[PDB]
Amino acid sequence: MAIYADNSYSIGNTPLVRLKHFGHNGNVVVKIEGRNPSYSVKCRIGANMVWQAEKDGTLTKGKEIVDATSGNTGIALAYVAAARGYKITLTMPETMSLERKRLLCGLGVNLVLTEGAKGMKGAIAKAEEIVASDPSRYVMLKQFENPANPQIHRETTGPEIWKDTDGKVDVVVAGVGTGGSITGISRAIKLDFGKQITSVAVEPVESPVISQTLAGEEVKPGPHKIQGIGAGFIPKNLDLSIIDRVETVDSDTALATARRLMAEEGILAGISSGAAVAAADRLAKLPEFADKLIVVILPSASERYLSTALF
Amino acid sequence: MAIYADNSYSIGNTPLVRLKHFGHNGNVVVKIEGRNPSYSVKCRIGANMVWQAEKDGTLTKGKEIVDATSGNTGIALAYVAAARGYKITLTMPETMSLERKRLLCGLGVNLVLTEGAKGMKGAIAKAEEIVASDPSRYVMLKQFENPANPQIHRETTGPEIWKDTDGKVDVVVAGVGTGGSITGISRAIKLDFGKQITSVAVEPVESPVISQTLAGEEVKPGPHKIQGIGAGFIPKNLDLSIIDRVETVDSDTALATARRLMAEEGILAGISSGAAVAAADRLAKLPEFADKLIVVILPSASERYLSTALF
Amino acid sequence: TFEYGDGI
Amino acid sequence: TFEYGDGI
Repeated sequence: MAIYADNSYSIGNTPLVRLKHFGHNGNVVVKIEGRNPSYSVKCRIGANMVWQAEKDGTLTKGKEIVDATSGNTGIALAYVAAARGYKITLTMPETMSLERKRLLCGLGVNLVLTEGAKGMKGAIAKAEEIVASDPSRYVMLKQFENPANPQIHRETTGPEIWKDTDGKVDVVVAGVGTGGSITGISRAIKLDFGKQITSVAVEPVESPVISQTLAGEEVKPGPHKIQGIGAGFIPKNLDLSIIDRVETVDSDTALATARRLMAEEGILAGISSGAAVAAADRLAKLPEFADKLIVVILPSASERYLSTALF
Repeated sequence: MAIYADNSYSIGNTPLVRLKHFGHNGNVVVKIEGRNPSYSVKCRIGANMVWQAEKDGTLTKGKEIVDATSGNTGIALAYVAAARGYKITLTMPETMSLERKRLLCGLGVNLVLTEGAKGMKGAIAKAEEIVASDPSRYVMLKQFENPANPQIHRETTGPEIWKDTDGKVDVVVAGVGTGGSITGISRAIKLDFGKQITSVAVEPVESPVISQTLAGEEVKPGPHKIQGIGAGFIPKNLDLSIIDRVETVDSDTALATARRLMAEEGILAGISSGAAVAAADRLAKLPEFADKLIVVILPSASERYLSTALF
Repeated sequence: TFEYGDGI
Repeated sequence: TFEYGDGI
């Protein structure tokens, strides 16, 4: 009955755990997306972007996946490519955390390292350059704009939250990288299940481009340490229309918070999980949110961050 | 509805994935115990050993957990101790993989490192020494003999296998460390669900003490690299009576197999997972097992093995 | 640090 | 390597 034909189908069904040392009388609950193949929420879009591209005919046997990503999406696409028998090339600055170069190499990824001083843009340039060499051979999935990103969250992540809270969820707090998570979850709960919850996007105070944009202020991205969020631009897969509130969190507090999750709750989450919880804790301690059930996405697990600043 | 009061309750419900490049016509399916809090099957016994000790009255507020373990059980007990508010001391040789010292330190564990040349026995001596200093303050949970180890597998791991295969499981293949997994799973399926399956214990060819014991030969343990199995003795929590077959696997093949799982199946499993699959593949390719559904326990995830020999 | 899509 | 309960 419940046997997955390959690892890409085993995505999701991640659990909700109530926090004891955050929030007020258990109003803060976390969704542990570290409980996923490849250990992050991105396993969901890794799978669905491939599935959709197959259904569309844009991805077929023989064709190669090419994309730029220096985060969890590369690991997600790698495991999906391996599971379903696609060749994959990932471009990323030559400033990767070796372990990730090995993890990816171990997954069969053709690593193309670009110059670091170029950063992501360097890498995306090389990706598109490689796609240009034979557009018939290479397909780029484009996580920041590919609608299959938020769609998978609308079909799985959102419905899991609804079901596990028995529709009692009042607030969703999620860090924004591509925006896919908050977008899909919000669409699911507000539009499909019809409940007017509060959707809270989280971003680094160091690079608060969503806050600046919505305020009509000058957009000034900046460097930060909250891996997975703060892209420094507004991605196409962030639907600003469903965002009710934006909370900013600083890198040190995000880090301190992730450490508290481990030491105090026995929850092994990544830096961005600490950021999401710090924002949620702030809301949870406002009297306006006292009798509200707040669900916080924890995007990844902490062992992906041994030798960062977390440990 | 489905919100866990703390992380210890979120154990289990791990998925089954069919292998494509092992077995014969999909007869080999794997159970991914890496999809667990603390990323290993031991999260199940970490939780239940604590729960049982609470129910027994042997563990109470104020009392401290003290135990010796240089593997996943320490990480499991650590996250459970953190989740439920217990202090914990773990003893282990001064030959740990730093990251594990940090992971444990991050989890709030009081690390007591012993001399390496003593190995485990050194560490257990120190554990019991510390318990002796105030037996009223310290409780040792004893994974190799604590019946709460196999019991949790009888109540969860076994029933999950039964349910997800719709009772069609014919063979269970599991590496033996404490023996808890194979013991509980076997008891569940054979005694509670009444199906006469084939229970296969797996051990290193380098230290085949179960095979030697059952053959009435001289027991000669040895060193090996398959982390998590091959304790070099027969543990009390291995119920030999339910073991139908014993398969031996060498360290290099276990390693090569784990690498294939990653590269070919997109499954991120640990060294002992490669061992279990290598044994299962051998059985799956015997005509006697051709129309039999073989379920293999994959005890842990591979990122717990970056900088071992796996990568 | 992370800038312009880096680390995602 | 692992011996006598080591690594469990």
